[PDB]
Amino acid sequence: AIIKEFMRFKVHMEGSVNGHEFEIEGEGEGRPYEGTQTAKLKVTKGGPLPFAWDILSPQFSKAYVKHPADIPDYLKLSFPEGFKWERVMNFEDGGVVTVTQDSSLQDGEFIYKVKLRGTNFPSDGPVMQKKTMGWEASSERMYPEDGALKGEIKQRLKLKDGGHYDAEVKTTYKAKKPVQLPGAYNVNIKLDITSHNEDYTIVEQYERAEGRHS
Amino acid sequence: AIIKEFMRFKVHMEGSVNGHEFEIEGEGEGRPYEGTQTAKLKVTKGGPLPFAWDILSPQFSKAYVKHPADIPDYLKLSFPEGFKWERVMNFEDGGVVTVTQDSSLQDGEFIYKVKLRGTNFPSDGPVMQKKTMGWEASSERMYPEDGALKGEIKQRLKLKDGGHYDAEVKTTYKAKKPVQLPGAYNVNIKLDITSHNEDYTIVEQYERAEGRHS
Amino acid sequence: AIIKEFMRFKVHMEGSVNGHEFEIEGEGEGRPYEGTQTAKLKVTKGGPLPFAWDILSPQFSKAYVKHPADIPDYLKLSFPEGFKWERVMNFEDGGVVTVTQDSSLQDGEFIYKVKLRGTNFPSDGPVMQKKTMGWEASSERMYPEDGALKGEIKQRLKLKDGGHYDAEVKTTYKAKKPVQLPGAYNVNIKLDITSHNEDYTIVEQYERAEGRHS
Amino acid sequence: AIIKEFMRFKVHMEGSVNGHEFEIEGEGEGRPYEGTQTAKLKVTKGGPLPFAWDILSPQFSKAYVKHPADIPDYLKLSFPEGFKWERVMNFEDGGVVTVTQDSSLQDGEFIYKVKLRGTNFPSDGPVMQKKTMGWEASSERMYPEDGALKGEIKQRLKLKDGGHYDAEVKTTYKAKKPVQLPGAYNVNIKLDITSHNEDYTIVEQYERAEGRHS
Amino acid sequence: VQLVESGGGLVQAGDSLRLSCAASGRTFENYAMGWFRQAPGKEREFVGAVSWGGGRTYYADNVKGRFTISRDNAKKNTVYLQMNSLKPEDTAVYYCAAKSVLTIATMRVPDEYNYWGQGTQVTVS
Amino acid sequence: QVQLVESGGGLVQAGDSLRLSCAASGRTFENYAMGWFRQAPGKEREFVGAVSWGGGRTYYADNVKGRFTISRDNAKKNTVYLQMNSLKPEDTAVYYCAAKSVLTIATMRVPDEYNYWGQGTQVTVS
Amino acid sequence: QVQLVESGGGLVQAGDSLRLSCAASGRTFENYAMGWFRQAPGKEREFVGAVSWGGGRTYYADNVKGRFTISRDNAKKNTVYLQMNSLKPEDTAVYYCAAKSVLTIATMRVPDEYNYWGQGTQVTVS
Amino acid sequence: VQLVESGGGLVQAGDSLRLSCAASTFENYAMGWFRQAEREFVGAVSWGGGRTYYADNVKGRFTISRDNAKKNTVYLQMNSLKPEDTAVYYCAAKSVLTIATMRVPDEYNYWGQGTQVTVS
Repeated sequence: AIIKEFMRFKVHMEGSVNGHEFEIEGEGEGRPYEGTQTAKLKVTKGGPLPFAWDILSPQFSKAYVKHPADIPDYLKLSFPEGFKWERVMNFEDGGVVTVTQDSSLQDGEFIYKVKLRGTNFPSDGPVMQKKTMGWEASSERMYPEDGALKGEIKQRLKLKDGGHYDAEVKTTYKAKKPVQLPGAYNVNIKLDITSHNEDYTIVEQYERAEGRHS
Repeated sequence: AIIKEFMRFKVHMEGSVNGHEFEIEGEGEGRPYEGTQTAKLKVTKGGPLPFAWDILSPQFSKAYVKHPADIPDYLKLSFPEGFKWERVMNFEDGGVVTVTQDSSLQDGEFIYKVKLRGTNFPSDGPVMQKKTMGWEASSERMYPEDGALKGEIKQRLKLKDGGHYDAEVKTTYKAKKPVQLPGAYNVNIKLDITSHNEDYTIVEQYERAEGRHS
Repeated sequence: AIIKEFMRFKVHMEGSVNGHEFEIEGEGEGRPYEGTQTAKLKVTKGGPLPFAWDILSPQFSKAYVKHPADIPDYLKLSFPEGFKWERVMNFEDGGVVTVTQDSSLQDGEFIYKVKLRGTNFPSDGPVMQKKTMGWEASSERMYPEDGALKGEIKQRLKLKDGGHYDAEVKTTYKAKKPVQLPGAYNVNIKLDITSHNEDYTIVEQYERAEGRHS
Repeated sequence: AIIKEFMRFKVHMEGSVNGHEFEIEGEGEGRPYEGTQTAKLKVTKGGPLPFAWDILSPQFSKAYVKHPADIPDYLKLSFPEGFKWERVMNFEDGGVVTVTQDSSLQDGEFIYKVKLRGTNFPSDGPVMQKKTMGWEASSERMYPEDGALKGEIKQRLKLKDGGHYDAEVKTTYKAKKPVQLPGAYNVNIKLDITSHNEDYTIVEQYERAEGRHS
Repeated sequence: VQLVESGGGLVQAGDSLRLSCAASGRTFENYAMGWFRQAPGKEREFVGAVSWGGGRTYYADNVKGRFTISRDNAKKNTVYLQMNSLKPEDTAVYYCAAKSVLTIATMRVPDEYNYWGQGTQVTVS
Repeated sequence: QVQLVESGGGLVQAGDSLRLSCAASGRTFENYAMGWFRQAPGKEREFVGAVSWGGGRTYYADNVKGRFTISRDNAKKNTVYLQMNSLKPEDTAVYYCAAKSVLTIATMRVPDEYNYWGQGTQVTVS
Repeated sequence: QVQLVESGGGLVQAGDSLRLSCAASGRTFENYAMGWFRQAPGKEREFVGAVSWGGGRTYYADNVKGRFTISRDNAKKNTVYLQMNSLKPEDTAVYYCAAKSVLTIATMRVPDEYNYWGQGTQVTVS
Repeated sequence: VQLVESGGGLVQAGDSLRLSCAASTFENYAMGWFRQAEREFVGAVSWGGGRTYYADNVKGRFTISRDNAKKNTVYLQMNSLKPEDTAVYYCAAKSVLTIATMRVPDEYNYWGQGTQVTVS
């Protein structure tokens, strides 16, 4: 009964984007085996953010991914010890975001500690000018390699005028204790901003993710 | 002797975009064997246009395409009779542009007659909101089929916000008299808006195009 | 108000190159704050020219230079009265071009008067033999000195066999009335011959220039 | 006074034949207007060469060619700046040798820099097995084309057994500074190995060449 | 252009299935492809379509969220109909059709397509 | 500049022979290497054979060896012939002759590396 | 693990075209970024170009911009091409393709940062 | 602008001596060399370095070149020195080099103090 059908989490993010440092604190809950989750994030320091919230939204949880019975949920079995992941997002216009994360279980709830660095975003770009409006539904290709789980995503941000803005994302997931690596498979992800106040200092997110074979 | 190394052309476009009718008259010149051309276009009726000029710019000339010796120039060989072409441009948000064109040779200079229809463009989309800023360099993959020359282009419009706005273009080129068809090859195209007045009633364009094998 | 975002200009040049007199009249237009401009030049006397057009192309306009906010646009602020410039261009093989120019504003459009003198070009050189095809992209180093604006350019012409033909250019820009001078900065210039007829009696040019800090 | 009646030269070759790298340094002298020259070549790296020296001998000097009065000596006139030449030698059994060379005048003596690549010589062929013994007298058909001087030779290598090993040679000679090109004419060439040590790491060469009208 | 379909069969409610539409021939053109299903007695009904370049996909209302059409990035003129959360109402003969370009007025009309596959049977118990 | 002129094509029956010619003209002093290509009504230009600028080397595609022969004219500059024997219906194509300065392994079979081309002539074998 | 095998080189003339291929194989599921390098006989591996692992970003050395083009093969995994147009004798070198997980500004031009290398192929422009 | 020369002294015939002219403005200046036993023209180099000029009596032996890093600093490399070379050597600067001014000392504005070169 380590990973229950209902689980809350707390997340803390320390970040810097084009030199603007900030902290975010959040609380969330979801049903990990149904692949659904919600959270409410608050910019606790350095607000209001002068950049698009959308570059931060995917850094706030792959334990909440619905799996079929024949795919080993590598990240669920890593608990109670947990796992870490490291991510690089490369944007089409030169913007770069690097993320490291620690995931542990304390008092029956997940604790997420996130560190993010974003650089080289053009001053007139959609990220810095806050011209994005959400991620298109994406597909993460997950595969084992070098004793770790890895994921590749080609993600597209919708823009307010009606265009798109592309990023290439690679993530490495590693359990603290060695657990069974799964075969290669895909993860369909839909990430929605369900609500936000005017200056995006309080944001609510909802995510549905499910794994399937190639 | 028919197609000299320097050739002028005149172009007239009658068109409608989302119910707004207009006429454009223009004169141009270029070097057909070097693949370069310029034109000055003037909106003579229905100005100022309430939509992005960039959907009209690729409709004002493939006789100005540099070819290697091993690629027969289908469209050059079609003169003095000339050729016609028909094109449908499908944008990623449902916008549609259909074009029919007649190309003839009169008094040692090309005469272009264009009819354009643009429909299904969203009222808040980048086209009706005039938020585009030029075409990325493109590559038209052309091939023979059914006595005609066809071309497929995946084209990308740049947006002022910094995103991209994609179009799929299919064109059929038909010589008025049977002339020899070439094999399949690619045409690299770079189209520049070199100048324009405040409301885009006087627009200058410059295009460089060259053929190469896939 | 004075310098609109779209501006036309007329240019007249009287010149002598290796003892061959000629005259050129031109009409142009461009967007002075975006740093882009085009022009159509016509040889009205002394045609066809027995030398390379490329030595004349950079004499037909630095009001059309895109500037950042922190760089005072010395040449733009000089209008409506305008400014003059004088230029020495020394080619590697002994050829020398001297240019004097007067820039003024009449009836909402720029008026350019150019006096050019070229000498000492060798008979078998690429200029006299018309063996050049265009300037490579250049960088003009701008700086104030003695109450005027000065510029230094290391320019390289492309030779018919893929070689290169170097020139060193110094220019002094002087506002007719005292106007704030800027600091030191660079101007990236790209000058293209977009079209020309057989004997270069009708020539079209297109230039993009933008300022940046050292 | 530039090309004197007696002229020395130094030559360096960097070569590779069938993957075997080597370097050769040489010193020579001759009488350029009489069409005679000698040289002593020394293999300074990669010796002894496992292939026949004869494929290298014609790469070590067409300034030493006797010319009648009515044949403009394109290569002699190119100095002190000099000239470059590029060559492809196609042998009858698929062997290929390509050579690039830079010729210049420094301190009153010619400087030759040679880069050679030989490939596709059969391992049991005469070149790889050292079964050749000298070139037969050849006639180079010279002619101008595309602003340069070109030469064609059908060369024959004598075989130790008794047969002949044929090759087709094409060379392009280009002066660094444009000089007067000649008409079409022939150059008779006799190239002799005057001496050599056992492994051909030290080789003496003599060549006599004279131009004649077709 | 000859369209060959495959991947049909008998499944249960909630199961998944993937249909393939593999073309073959000397054609140079990339074709827009549409999927139609036909229950016995009824006529061909629109399921979905994909533009010739793959930038646009359209879906019937009764399959939105469960069916997914994609082109094969490796094989020319080869599309897949990925069927998730199948229901007995999805039982039909499924056809893939090809045409030059999709328009709003012709993409849901079977008679507007030039080339067709032989069809494959999908039965959801 | 050189101008290649082809001739000798037409309709034949299977098993018959045919001789194509590639006549060149121009101010040129150069002896050019020459290659032959053929293009089916719905395909690209395929390498048939090539002869070196001096005549010393000739290369043939596998599907024409023994049946097709290429030779230079020793009396007329840059004039080559393609002798096609034992013709088969698969040989139906429009045939091109092309010229270039020198033949290399990596260029002789690639149409884009040839700078001069003939008008082409149709060869139909029933 | 990746094994990179290059092909498509050889001898061409100035102004010609040449497409190099870098075919990969192995047990890996990863899509790798790919970099092209070239090396003169007595020089160091110089950066030619690079394409991101997803193909969305391509980078070019300045001395090859406008002429060279890298592209990924959408059909075959981790195989990329280097299309070289309007070649010059300067471009003569042994060309290498190399793979790495991700491209960064500070690493993509340094050959020592790539883990997997091809055997190299020779491109000679005369 | 202030021109500071250096590198003179006594040398034997056939030795080698390098003279340096260091400037202490945003402008790149053309620089020429003179010598006085009236000041006679030795050589000059354009402001960008693309052109160099030499008097006939020093062609082949003397070489002028601009330093790549340090602005407005040129060198006069002297080889195969002769007794006819002994003089006070001056460097000078001007905006641009012209055929009519580069060999005339009056047309130069800034000058160096001048170093002595004695060929014994």
